[PDB]
Amino acid sequence: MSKIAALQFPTLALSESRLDYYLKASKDNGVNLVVLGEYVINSFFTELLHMPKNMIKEQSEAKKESLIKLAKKYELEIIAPYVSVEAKSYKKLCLKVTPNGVKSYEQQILMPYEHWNEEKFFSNKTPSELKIFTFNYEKLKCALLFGFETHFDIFWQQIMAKKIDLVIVPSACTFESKQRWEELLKTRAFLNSTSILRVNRIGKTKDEWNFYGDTLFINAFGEIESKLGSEEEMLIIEPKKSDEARKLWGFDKIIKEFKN
Amino acid sequence: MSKIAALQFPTLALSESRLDYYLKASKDNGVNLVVLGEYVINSFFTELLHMPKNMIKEQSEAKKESLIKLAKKYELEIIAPYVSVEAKSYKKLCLKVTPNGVKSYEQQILMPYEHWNEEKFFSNKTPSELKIFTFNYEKLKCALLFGFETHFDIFWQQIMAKKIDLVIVPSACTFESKQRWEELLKTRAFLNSTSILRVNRIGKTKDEWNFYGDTLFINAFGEIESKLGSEEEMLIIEPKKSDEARKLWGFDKIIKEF
Repeated sequence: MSKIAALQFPTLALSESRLDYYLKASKDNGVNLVVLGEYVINSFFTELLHMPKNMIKEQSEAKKESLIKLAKKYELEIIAPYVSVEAKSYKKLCLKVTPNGVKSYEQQILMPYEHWNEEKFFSNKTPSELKIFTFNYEKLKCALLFGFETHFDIFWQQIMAKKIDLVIVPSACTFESKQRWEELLKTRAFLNSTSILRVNRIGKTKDEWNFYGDTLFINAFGEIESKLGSEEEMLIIEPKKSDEARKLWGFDKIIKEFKN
Repeated sequence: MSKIAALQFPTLALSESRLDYYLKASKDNGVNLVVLGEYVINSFFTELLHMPKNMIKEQSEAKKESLIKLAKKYELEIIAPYVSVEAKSYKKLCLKVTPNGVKSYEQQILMPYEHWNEEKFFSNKTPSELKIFTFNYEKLKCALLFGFETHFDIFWQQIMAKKIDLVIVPSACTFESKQRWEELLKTRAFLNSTSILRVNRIGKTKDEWNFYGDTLFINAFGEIESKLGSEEEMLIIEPKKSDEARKLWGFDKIIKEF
């Protein structure tokens, strides 16, 4: 049975001891894939602004080293948003650390808002065409989407066309958006008949921005199966194939016949 | 200012002064566009299956005449889902009755589910490509969508591209979907930076299907501004232009680059 673990974390300690325990707990429970929230390996975006470039590089390189070692140690995959420091430029990626190597997903759409300007801070390549990041985990068809990227219908049309079973959404969400995020993710899952795993971070920032966590699992019917609180927690999910729920409303069968 | 009225009604009877009275109250308040829900002019869909064509034709033609006369009397526009009885078939349209004539919108995507098989009952034209029905109401850019059609991303992409200010959704929604409909419409208004007016019907059917009404107005930020109850009511809204909300989140500017 294919199980996935989501870790609700604040910014990770430099000592791997606490992360080591959760990976062992996942493996003991039969989990072979672990997901981390945004800005869990690194400090939060606004805290990165008041940090020296070398300190961010040291933070990323040290914890990437722990993830690569721990993936080999427990023979599992780890999904983790990572801030890549090349020279003086920064890239926002999502790492897929595995025992045999590291694959990365470069975020295609970043937040441009002045108070949270990821577009100006990061130097991510903007592709000519948007393409969803997809991978197969055992018998499941999965896709990787960042929290901000879930706001665009163009990504979801690809998820429906590729008949994705589970969409993994690492994010960093603030408590004053709790209801809107629930309504958005439940609607995306119901409309496109796919399960959504949304892993959030916890913690308060220098501007007293509250990260409530609320890591949740939504099934292909648009219903919430699992939920987490505001504390440090681990969520294990048994995701199912979306074939059965797809049949119920048949949105794909209707949409496939048109030529738009 | 540009105001719109939504009337929450059950299936209206043959001799009814309710449309006459509500239109006068709307016009007095400065409303020049009134919206009706699905199956308000007609009997509910499951009731229509056990009705003779002449009986349904009698129902539709009488209300079409009343709307044409009432539109000229009060010099305003009426939006109403209408069951058109043709020579060999029935068609599900949305009428936009005006003082100067009658325009109609033929539903492009119909429900095919066994218990509510509108696709089987109606003979609506199936277009090769979906196109949103758009009209200009005073200074607002408006779109007309049926309740079921709001489930499809293709429509909203067109609504976003045309920088629509208000999307009008006449619908027939039942109480076991109240939460899902709110989550869906609030998400659509937020994501596409458009105000949404969803007008529902009220009443219980022969199968004990409860129509809760709950006609609501959602702004371009994805917030519920106005709402109605389960009884017959009128909702007057003053829609604002979505330029401010579009600039705030900039979903259009980001997608337009691709």
